[PDB]
Amino acid sequence: EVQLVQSGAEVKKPGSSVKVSCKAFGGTFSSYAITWVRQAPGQGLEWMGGIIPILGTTDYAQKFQGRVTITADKSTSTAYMELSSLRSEDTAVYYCARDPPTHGGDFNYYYYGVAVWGQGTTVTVSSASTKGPSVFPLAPSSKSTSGGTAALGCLVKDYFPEPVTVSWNSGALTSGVHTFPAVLQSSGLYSLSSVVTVPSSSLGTQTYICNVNHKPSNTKVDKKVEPKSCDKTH
Amino acid sequence: EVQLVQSGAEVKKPGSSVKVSCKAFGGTFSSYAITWVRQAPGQGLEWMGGIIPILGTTDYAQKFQGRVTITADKSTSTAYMELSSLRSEDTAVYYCARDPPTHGGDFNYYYYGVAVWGQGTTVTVSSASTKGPSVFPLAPSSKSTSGGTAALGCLVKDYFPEPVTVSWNSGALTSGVHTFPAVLQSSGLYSLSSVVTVPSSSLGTQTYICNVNHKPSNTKVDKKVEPKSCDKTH
Amino acid sequence: EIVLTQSPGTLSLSPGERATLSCRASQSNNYLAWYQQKPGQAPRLLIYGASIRATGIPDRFSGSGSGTDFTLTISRLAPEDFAVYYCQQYGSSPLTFGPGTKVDIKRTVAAPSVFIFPPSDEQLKSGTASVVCLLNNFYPREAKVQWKVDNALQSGNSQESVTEQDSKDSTYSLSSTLTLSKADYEKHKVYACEVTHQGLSSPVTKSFNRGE
Amino acid sequence: EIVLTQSPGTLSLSPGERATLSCRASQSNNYLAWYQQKPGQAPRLLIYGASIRATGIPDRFSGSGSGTDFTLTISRLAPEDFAVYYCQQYGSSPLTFGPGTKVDIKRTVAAPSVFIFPPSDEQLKSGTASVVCLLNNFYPREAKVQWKVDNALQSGNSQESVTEQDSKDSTYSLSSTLTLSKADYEKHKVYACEVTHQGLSSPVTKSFNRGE
Amino acid sequence: PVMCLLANTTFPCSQPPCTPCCYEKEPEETLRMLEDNVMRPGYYQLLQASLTCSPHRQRR
Amino acid sequence: PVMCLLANTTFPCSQPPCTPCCYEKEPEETLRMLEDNVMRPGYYQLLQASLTCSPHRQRR
Amino acid sequence: EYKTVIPSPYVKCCGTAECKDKSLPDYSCKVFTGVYPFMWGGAYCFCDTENTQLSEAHVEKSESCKTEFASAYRAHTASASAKLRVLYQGNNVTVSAYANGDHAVTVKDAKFIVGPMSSAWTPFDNKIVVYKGDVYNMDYPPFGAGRPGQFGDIQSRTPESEDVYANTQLVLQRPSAGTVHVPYSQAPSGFKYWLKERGASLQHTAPFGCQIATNPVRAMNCAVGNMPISIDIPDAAFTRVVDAPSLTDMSCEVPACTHSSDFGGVAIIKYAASKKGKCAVHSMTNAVTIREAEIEVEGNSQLQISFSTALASAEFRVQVCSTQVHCAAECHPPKDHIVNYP
Amino acid sequence: NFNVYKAIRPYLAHCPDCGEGHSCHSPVALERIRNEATDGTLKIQVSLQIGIKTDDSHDWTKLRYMDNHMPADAERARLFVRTSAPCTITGTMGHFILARCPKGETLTVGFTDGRKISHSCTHPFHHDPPVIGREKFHSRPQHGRELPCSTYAQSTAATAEEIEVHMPPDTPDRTLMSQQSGNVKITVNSQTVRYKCNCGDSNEGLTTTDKVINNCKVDQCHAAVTNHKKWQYNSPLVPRNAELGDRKGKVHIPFPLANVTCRVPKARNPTVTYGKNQVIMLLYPDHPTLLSYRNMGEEPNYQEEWVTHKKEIRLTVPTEGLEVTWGNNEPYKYWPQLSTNGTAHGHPHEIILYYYELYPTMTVVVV
Repeated sequence: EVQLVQSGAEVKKPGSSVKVSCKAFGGTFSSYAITWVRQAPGQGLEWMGGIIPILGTTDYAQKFQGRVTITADKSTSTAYMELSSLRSEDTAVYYCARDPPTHGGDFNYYYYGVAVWGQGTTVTVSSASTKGPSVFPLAPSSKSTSGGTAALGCLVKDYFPEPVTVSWNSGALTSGVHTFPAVLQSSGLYSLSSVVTVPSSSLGTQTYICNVNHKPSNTKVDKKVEPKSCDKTH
Repeated sequence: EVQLVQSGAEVKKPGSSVKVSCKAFGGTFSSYAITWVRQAPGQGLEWMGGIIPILGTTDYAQKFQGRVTITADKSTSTAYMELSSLRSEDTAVYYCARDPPTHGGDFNYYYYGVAVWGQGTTVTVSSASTKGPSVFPLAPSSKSTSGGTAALGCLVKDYFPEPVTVSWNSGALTSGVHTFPAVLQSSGLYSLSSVVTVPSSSLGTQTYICNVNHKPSNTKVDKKVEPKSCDKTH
Repeated sequence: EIVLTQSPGTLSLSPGERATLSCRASQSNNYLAWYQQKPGQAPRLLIYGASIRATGIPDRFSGSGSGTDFTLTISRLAPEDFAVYYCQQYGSSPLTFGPGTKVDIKRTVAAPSVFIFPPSDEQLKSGTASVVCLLNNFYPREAKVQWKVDNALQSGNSQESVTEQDSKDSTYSLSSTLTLSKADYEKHKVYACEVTHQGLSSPVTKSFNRGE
Repeated sequence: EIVLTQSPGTLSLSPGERATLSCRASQSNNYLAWYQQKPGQAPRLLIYGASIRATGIPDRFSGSGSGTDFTLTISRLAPEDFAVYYCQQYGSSPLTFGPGTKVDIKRTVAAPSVFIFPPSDEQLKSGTASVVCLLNNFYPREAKVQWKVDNALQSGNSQESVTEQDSKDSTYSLSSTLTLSKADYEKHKVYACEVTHQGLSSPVTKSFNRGE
Repeated sequence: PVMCLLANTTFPCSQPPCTPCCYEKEPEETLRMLEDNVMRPGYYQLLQASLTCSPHRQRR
Repeated sequence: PVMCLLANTTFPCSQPPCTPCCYEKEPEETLRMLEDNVMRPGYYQLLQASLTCSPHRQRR
Repeated sequence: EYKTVIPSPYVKCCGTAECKDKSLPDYSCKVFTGVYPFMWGGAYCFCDTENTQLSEAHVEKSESCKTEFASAYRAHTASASAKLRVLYQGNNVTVSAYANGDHAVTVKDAKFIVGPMSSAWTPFDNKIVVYKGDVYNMDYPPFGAGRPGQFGDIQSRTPESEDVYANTQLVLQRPSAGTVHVPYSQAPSGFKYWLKERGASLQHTAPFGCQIATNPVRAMNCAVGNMPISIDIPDAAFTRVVDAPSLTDMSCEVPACTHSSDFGGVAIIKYAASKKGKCAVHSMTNAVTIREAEIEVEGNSQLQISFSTALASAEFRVQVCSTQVHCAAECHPPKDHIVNYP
Repeated sequence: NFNVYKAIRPYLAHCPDCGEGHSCHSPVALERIRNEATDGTLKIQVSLQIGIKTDDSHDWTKLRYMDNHMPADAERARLFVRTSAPCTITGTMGHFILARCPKGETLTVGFTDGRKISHSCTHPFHHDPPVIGREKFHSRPQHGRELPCSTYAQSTAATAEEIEVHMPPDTPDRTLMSQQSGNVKITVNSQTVRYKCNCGDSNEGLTTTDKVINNCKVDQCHAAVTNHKKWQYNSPLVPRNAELGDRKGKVHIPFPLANVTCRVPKARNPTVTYGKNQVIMLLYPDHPTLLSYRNMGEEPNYQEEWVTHKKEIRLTVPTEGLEVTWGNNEPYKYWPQLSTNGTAHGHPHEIILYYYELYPTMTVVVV
């Protein structure tokens, strides 16, 4: 299988250029018609109304340019894509790492005998400013949850950008803890959940603390966890 | 299914008797035509002429009825056996490890099932007492192989019984190691060797050692190793 | 022309055995291919149709077509085969992707494992009432949010968006945030969060108090 | 009666692909059970043939038969899947077991390992002429040891100590060692080990010294 | 053909419903589980999965 | 099944007898491999393993 | 062979069961009133009256119908094949062909067209049944109109087909006093009864000495009619009248002659010939067959030919490469009465 | 799946003849004898279960009959089946026996109870297997030809052939009730029971405890074990639970048919000698052997006889040839030679005699 690569994720503002990149390797020194497919947050695969296969002309589908302007490039193993003067709704994951998309009905045709896919990459067209979660619920309060049967855990709110750094008493708690990640909220900000869900006779015995940081900003917090089943909460 | 567990390897004097055993589950619930193959180095394999159905009677036939005599036993959820008056010719690795046969010539027939295998056992027919290993290269001086262009090796001989916990740096070095299973001599005492295949310049630096270690005699062996086909030994 | 359409709009199966996804259009001629997306992750190739097979991986998943219709099957689907599935044929004036048929691994049955958590506690400048309701662990998604706060049935006066699936469990989440004005952290002594769900036809709830 | 006659005496392959084994009999009319064994391991079930199928080891196999012939096909030899392979079908009436076929995967053909090594320096009482040579990687399987000893030819008291395949290198061994008297190499210098492999009609050899 | 059902849900022919063991957890399960969908070809794998009860030691 | 051959040797088709990227290393390989050998039912897979070699630049 | 399926009978205590009609291949059910059946520990019903038993049954194909079945065919006409030895350029070669005037075969660059056979005759009637190795001319009954206890008691369009017609006249009967059984009267299988009452196969009964086989079905080696055979021979094969030996001054003796049908005549022909060479021999009188097709001729010498006839005075001409001789002697009858070769 | 004999269990059912010429309830009740196999092997279906123990282990030494309400162990080495002399059993699994057996008007199957009583069931069953080929041979010869036949293949490999199962009916038992002080008591020995009465109380229903029903005598009450956690075959001669035919399952039934060759003898050579237009044959049948013959001409005049003892035959051989096929041998061919005692070349009374022996049709016309 052809090996595929992209440029890392981005944060952007409307009315400017984004210079995304892709690289394809092992054979494919001229691109095997790889194509800049794109998926908007959580939707079904409504795709790139822009770029179809390219390596000689910047061919798009019958939709974009009309709202927002896009193009792509044909360098050896190396398929740049430029999307420019964009708007918030152009926030998506972009999957350049794709097969030949054979253009039935106008020009020429493509192979079957090898698979090719890969990872996606994100551009975050967004209104927010660099801000950790720690200053909101986590710094002033104790962390607490009430379930009594098995629903026990912690929460994190309104950090930007990604990613979260999250931890618990002596690190070993992460082997029993389950963690439930974010996506960009409509306000331009992220929210994260993490839980220690076990029946009370197999949970009530220990003592618990939780630790969070936002590595774009280093706003660290460490705090007392008060689950309702433990006697530290009685 | 039919799931089996035997005892490990054992030692018996010539003319002695051996209650070989096999506890069963995987369903089964009680004794169910649990069956055998037993093997030695040579040109083929053999069905043991005491076991196919085991519990209508012991499975003596047109052959094996003679100079050696055996019993197969009707034990609860278990296939016990006893092999008696055994001699040098009975020294073998045994596999009480088949579920039902279908032995055509009797008035009856079996299922096809899941038909998975058990695991083996061994009887070492021999006279010797426990004896220590340190002979030929082992005791007073350094070890130095003059052949093999990318490797080096040891010997262990005239010890009894197995096991021997033989390895480089007492088992802390394994990175290119091979060890060769111990073979029974006509004295009943074992012979063995072990080696390391580390790149000649990477052997050409550190302290390197191979240790013999033997629980029955309560003995261990240790001295420095440096071979001819290596970079620290010019 | 056409637009591809996939025959199952929902499916749900235990670990093991078999699936049979299907897609249709009034023509074929140039290969459609079937692609699997795990939740939060990029697609990958499983199949080609129209006349001849291709694959990226050993033959646990395989597929074929007849006339107008094209299919994808998965064998012994016990693994991470919670996924949404698509196909496309690329060319000329529009033809596009299929809609996304989704199939899942049938978790053990349980009621909504929902949560509630304390806000910015001591300070009362503005916005510090902001507790959150989260949907968690339950399936399938016949569900909607509900609230029991200000001692009544609440809707409106909240900050709202979805969040990712429960990783070591099974299903989707959200961060419904009660953006009440200022003193509302301590006006009303009870908060309770709720689920409305057209399979359960009834509420399920959790609640907390300050220090528990 | 009959004898389960496997056709190939050895079949040598490549680490990723497929092959077919075959067994001949005039009759069977019952299930024929196929086994794999590695050295130092218990046997295990591949498949049933001659009657109708069931399969043991994870599904990368097939079996079939007609007339006199019963057969097994292996696949996906990506690991070091060297073994001896067998077929068998039980007792009561005298018919027994197959002869067994060894199967292996491609090796870079090269000279043997030759671990030539005399006894320890101080304890001459142990028999200092008792030199060691463990041998490995002679290819294919048909070999013995021979010696040059005290400038003469020798083979008596050679404890060949024959041994299994190298644990990551799928090729044969023998832990050979002469058992000989006190001083002797303390008097006579000219000595060598010979890897008398019949497939070359001649040995590969190494010669050695007391201090080097 | 297309897959079988449990009549509780359009669950496929043979799979474990929540655990192995079936009849050995309640012997009147056959009463519910094996009445009619045995007329669909895939249900012979339900007789494999149910009656080869598969508690922890039954293994591959 | 059935398999390929080369001179003194018989071997499975779907990886080369020479080291991978074998056409890039020794392009005259066909001038040893394919005198009468074109009759092999495995030749299609020998060809795919020889040229579309999945060479060390690719990944799976 | 059909099977009959009879589910455990429904017994209704204190009242009446009823029949629910269904489409199964020869479905019959009946309700019997006033039963009082016993299980091993006591009576099943509460009361000793008012009870009923609904007994129901239907026929099916057996599981044997996959392997034990007899198959009714219609036969239209023969696609006749033939296999022929020919001695061409003084050596044997085999030509395998279709005997219908189609299919020109080329071998050793001669081209052979064989047939059409001068008789349409075949041992098969238009209606056939076959069973394993044997095949019978048989006017079998219509599909869907087969009769109880005769061949076609049960009929199906192909071995796996579910459309079983069956007509076994399965009639249910009243249970005996006190017991739970289901008695029935039915015509026992007309397939099994045909396997016994079967008669002799075409292999044993057919005219014109023909053999018969069934996978696929053939009539073989019928001694019926005659066969045109036509050869197109390349000009390279013939040797010129000046290249072949010129025989002359030739004369015949017939040392011994018995009209034995096995080449029992022998004749010695003396000749002079102009050169050494291979030389064709032929019998110019139809009533005499010589064995030798060709011989070698050289110098001034003699040749021996062996011959077969029914004549009691074998007077005939032999042609030996473009050259004629007249043979004449009395033939004695054989002693042996009968022989195994034709 | 062979493990299905975990869920399903044996039963008592009615038998027309339990040894002494009387019909009785029997664990050995015989459900169907089937004989589709052309080698004459019988597949026999019986209400025992064999090759399995009471604890559901697949004990190849055991069978598990039915002692009143529950399975109980008995020994497979004492199972028998016979039809005139004893049969040899050639496969046995659950409800199904294979037998190879001598000709007979009746079939009986039997075993030994854990109490060491012996039980059997006897059914009328006309067993006389069809002949393969052209000789009524009794046992396979150690020399002969091979012909196509069919056999119940001895592999139990439970595939293609399958039978229903159902829940049992209620099991009536008159010991479940007793008269005591003018009441009924119902006794309920660890099984769920159903009961009904005609008494002055609406007491009828279901119970898992013992019970007292007031004022009535024991015959005013009826009771049965009603719940059954073990499944059963839906045989005729056991009553249905309800008219729906419900609580179903299935079992695959062992020993499918297979196409297979069987050996048959070739009758020993006839002693043959020849007459004018005749073959004379002296025949040595070891057992009833078929002789057929046909003319090889336009009308075959086909004739046959089954010969049972030494015999001499005189077959007229026409000019068209005769083909004689004796038992399972390849056919003999015969054709007449033009032999005569007369001669041509002799005096006129020789030459007319010569042509009269060769052409008796033409000579009497032309002279």
